Amino acid sequence: QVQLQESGPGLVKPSETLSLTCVVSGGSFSSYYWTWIRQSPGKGLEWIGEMNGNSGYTNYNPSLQSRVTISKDNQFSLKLTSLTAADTAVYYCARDAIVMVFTDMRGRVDVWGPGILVTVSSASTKGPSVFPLAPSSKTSGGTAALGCLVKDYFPEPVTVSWNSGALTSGVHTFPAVLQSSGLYSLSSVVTVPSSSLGTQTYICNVNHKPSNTKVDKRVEPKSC
Amino acid sequence: DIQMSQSPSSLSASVGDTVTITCRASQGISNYLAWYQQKPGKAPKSLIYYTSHLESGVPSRFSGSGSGTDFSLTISSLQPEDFATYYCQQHNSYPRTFGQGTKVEIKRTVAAPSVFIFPPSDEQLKSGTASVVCLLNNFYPREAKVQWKVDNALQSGNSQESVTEQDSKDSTYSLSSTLTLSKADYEKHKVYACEVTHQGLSSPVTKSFNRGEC
Amino acid sequence: RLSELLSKINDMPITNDQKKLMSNDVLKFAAEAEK
Repeated sequence: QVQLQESGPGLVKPSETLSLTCVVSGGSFSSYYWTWIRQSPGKGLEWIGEMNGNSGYTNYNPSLQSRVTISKDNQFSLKLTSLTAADTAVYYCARDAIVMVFTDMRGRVDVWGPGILVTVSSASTKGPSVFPLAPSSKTSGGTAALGCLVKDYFPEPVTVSWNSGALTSGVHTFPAVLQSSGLYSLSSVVTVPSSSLGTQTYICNVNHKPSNTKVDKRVEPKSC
Repeated sequence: DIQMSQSPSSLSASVGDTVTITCRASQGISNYLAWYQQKPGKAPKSLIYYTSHLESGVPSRFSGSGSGTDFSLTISSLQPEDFATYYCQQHNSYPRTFGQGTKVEIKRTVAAPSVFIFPPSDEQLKSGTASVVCLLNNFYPREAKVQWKVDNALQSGNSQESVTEQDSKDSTYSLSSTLTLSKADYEKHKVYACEVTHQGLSSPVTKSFNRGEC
Repeated sequence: RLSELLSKINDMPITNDQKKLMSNDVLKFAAEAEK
């Protein structure tokens, strides 16, 4: 089988150049057209362009034509220049159809890479402040909610577990939202029995790899 | 650019249901329409590529039809692994263009949310900003309304919602609403209220606290 | 000659539909020339 894998920095500054590289496994690079595709929440899936795997001949999306380059370095790369926030997306490399002759598979992709999150922003890499969402003091038999507010970090992603992976049931970790400051924020919450608050300890384990900060926050009932 | 329009955008189905997804193209495409499947956090998988041609490995319950400008992706007898987003893509012309996707979700009974409200921690207040969080836990359907009130003053444009994906066990959603407030504004007001309206609740449910009070 | 032209038609910025017509037209000459 053939596999693709993206590589490159997932944090780029607005005016500067996005560079990504896709290496092909299986050993049939010079026979196929190779593509880049990107997905945005606002604009959905976008075809960036294609490249003849043998010659290097390209066809670009008109919306990207004036600042996009796809080229051979079993490795090919995407260069996008003069970026703005709107270039924030998960970039995929993918395999189109064969170059040798038209086939009917022309223009669609069959194999995808796993994809790379490229963040276009002027914000510095910053670790999260983890704040407790304390369970309310207001009876055993009922269910209490508690959590952590993982606030003001950049870029995505952060991981959140509870009690070092031991607490899984009733855990909801929400998608991060981009605040107006350009920093991310998310809450991770867990639902547990009220009666366990006096007995069980609840620690959320926040990991933000880009800033290399790990944070264990004990969340307890405030008194009061 | 050939515009690609999928209908419907959302869709509720059960295991064993036959589901069909329409894809309309702004012009003719000589029947070069491809379909892809995508599940959260994963790269899309290729399903069909010339109206009708199944990609290798794709279960025969996935069938593609259509012609001219109207195309259909049909899934006969839906399986648990089929709950995902489906995209169509014209591959006749340059540039290649995609539909906005059709999300196939899991139908279940209505379930009222449990509501929780969380005051800003003292730790956060030290910094000079205040976040107030309202949790709507395990509900169905997705449609939910959250209203913040600060001393009976409705708050608008100063909150942010994110929603979880359907729970693997009970197929419910969860919602976290965060009201952002300067420390000064937060210290000036007593009553913080989150009113939740939802199909599972006969009348709206309000969870509130008084600043400084237990 | 044929393969060089078919592969070039393939990388052109035109529809699939047109790619096939031109492809069919090209190998129409090759077939008649060899028949």
